[PDB]
Amino acid sequence: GQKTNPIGNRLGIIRGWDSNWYGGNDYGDKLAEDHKIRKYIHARLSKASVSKVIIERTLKLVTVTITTARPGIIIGKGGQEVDKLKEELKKVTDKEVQINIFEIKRPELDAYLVATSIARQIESRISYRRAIKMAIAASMRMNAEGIKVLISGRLNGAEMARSEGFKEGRIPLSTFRADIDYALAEAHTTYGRMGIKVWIMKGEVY
Amino acid sequence: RKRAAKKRPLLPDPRFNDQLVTRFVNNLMWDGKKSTAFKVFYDAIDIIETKTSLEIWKDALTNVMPHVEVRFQIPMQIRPDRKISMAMKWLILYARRRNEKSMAQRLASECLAGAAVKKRMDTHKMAEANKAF
Amino acid sequence: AKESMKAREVKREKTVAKYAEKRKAEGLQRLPKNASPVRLHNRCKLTGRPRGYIRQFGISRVTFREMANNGLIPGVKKASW
RNA sequence: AACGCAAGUUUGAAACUCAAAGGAAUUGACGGGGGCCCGCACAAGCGGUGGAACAUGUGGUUUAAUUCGAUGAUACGCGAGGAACCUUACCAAGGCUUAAAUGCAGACUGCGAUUUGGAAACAGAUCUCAGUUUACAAGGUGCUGCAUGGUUGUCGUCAGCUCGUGCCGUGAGGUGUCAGGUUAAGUCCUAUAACGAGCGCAACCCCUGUUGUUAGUUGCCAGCGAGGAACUCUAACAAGACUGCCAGUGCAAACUGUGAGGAAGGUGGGGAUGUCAAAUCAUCACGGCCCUUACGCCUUGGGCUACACACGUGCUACAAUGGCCGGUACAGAGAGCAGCCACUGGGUGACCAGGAGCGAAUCUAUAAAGCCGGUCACAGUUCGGAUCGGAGUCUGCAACUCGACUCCGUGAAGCUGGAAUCGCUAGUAAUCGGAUAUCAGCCAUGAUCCGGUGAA
Repeated sequence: GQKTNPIGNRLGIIRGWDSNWYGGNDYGDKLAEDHKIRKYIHARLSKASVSKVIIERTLKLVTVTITTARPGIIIGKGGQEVDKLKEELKKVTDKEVQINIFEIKRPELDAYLVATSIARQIESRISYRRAIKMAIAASMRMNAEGIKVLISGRLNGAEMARSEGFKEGRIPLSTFRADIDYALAEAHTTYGRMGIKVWIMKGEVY
Repeated sequence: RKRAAKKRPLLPDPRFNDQLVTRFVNNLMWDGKKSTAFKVFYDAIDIIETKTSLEIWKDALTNVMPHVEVRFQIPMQIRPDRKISMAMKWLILYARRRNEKSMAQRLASECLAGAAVKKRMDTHKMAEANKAF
Repeated sequence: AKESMKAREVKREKTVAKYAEKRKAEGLQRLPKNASPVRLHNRCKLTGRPRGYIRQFGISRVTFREMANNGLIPGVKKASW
């Protein structure tokens, strides 16, 4: 670990923030609730492969805008499929709560859906060798010239740890104007825990 | 491989409007205090008014200017300018051994032209010995 | 950071909820010795970790760093001057 | 056995033991081999450490316990950026077993004040989201970072590390990446079985260094007058530095000087960082093993401060370019209802009572060094600050183990420190002061910053 987070040193630059709420010195419980809501959503609906939870905590309101990989099963028929989820998370955080479900544009380019799909294939234990190239090809079909998938130790049920590069294209991490999104999702297998890191380089922003 | 030097340009003083007095008080400074160093130098040069002006001080500063230094212990000329920094350093270093009362009092070594010429004499005696190099 | 030790803090916080008018009214104090504001040590409130705490965000340095890196606190950036 | 005076020459086995010895060449590593370069690396200069007293850290020795980890560079004022209880994970003793918290499973309904046993935890009574059985989990700062994920230090802000195609070599491999110039650089030109590409460098980012526009609230006070839109200022957008201008060298990059300019030749400083089975199973998660009348859990008291010795990191003093009583100025940033305090009264003092303003360019929080004047006129001193006795203030249930401050006593070691070693090239070192973080108080001399004076 000698590399800074690619989206870490980009906040005052092209990369923005996930949450959106300004509270003077009052982070506290407003941060604890934001930490519990994301994990509750990700545990309640994981088969939809959620991408992000834009949490807008304005006055007397909390918007929970969800970006998924499959909004069909989330909206459901008539809205009662959202009714139970909403009453659940609202009685968890008993305040005025609104939800907005967003549709996806090429779900193979999210830097987190790729990671969770590779992790699910790993924990399903098919080959460990087809998933990385599957993701690479399904991502390089379209644009986003750069994709880099790095995997951690405890591979193939071995004894010692080892890491694999498995990258191709161009990913200029040393350039702040590069639009590199990344998210670390790891698979909990029986031989331990295997870590996955996905970098996606779409293009320079202005 | 230092590749450069800048010599750190200076600025003269109000009294005596001389550029050597500034270097002297700069070598006299301690803990970054120039006003008290100027005060001590002025008291010293006014105490020296017993016997002329700072002319006698600047001529006594000449008797402490070596012409060759040893540095197989080979002798060599120092520089046309480092002479008046070795002279000032030697004067200020050996004026702090005088067991007088104040600094302006023990700085009365410009009239000793007295632990200042001894250094130049020893340097010359040690350089004339290793003359075969 | 054990469950019992972090629940002890919640128990002490719930204990210092009453007696707010009793401790406000050097003697005449027969208390359970837990109803005092000198025993409320601040945890990280997610993991419950002492030895490092920020009153603003209410979390430890490691969680603060990880969230500020992976974009979970609005406003934080990379300081440079 | 033959030859020779001898030293010795010629011929010449076996028992036993190993799965290897050996030649050529390749990549790396190394050399007290060579060549070309870089870095406060050395040479020069300044300030230190090692000498003295104090504060924390660690080793070592005792203790019922002195909680755990790192113990070269990359540990030792570190995790820990607040040990009286709490933190606390350790020790001694009182109280618990499906649990001191959390989900569940099947019943029985609509928090407070009083009283006893107590060191508390907990038991026994009045009274008016809570209380009680059964089988379930649960839990561990328990053991291995040599099973791990993640997250770091180091080489190292050094310039290196590879790939695609094509050619050479039987092959490992070689070329591109070599040779000559260029500088911070694998940053670029010249030719060359090489042609291109990726990571890295640079650029893209933050602050500071000038000017212009946009706007004057709670910046600010120049012209009239008794209220102003010019400046400082704040924060948005722009210009400005491109060796671009002028001189010489060169096919070329590119250096050596001058002129203009606020600036120079990456203006300066930061975020960026392409093997050591290295640190953490004590931020967190986790594969395997172990305990569950428990190595699990609630309490009181104690320990983490123990002390014959050592090494590391710091502060202060060893003095009169100094101390003291006095007058007189000049800031910045940051903080403030988990509070900052104007003003008045009591007290030498810490502080106490009354009481405005302020949730913040509005209100509060009073700098030192420096300047002027008098003293001391050289030594254990009018330097020094450890140690000890008595009397008070603040926090907190609690100040003995173990808080801070004030106050009246007192003046111990220390008069420039041994080989050996450390940091620094410009607003730098050195020195002085202020603020923030953990916050009931505090060990704060630690850590992170800012401002003043300012070198060789």
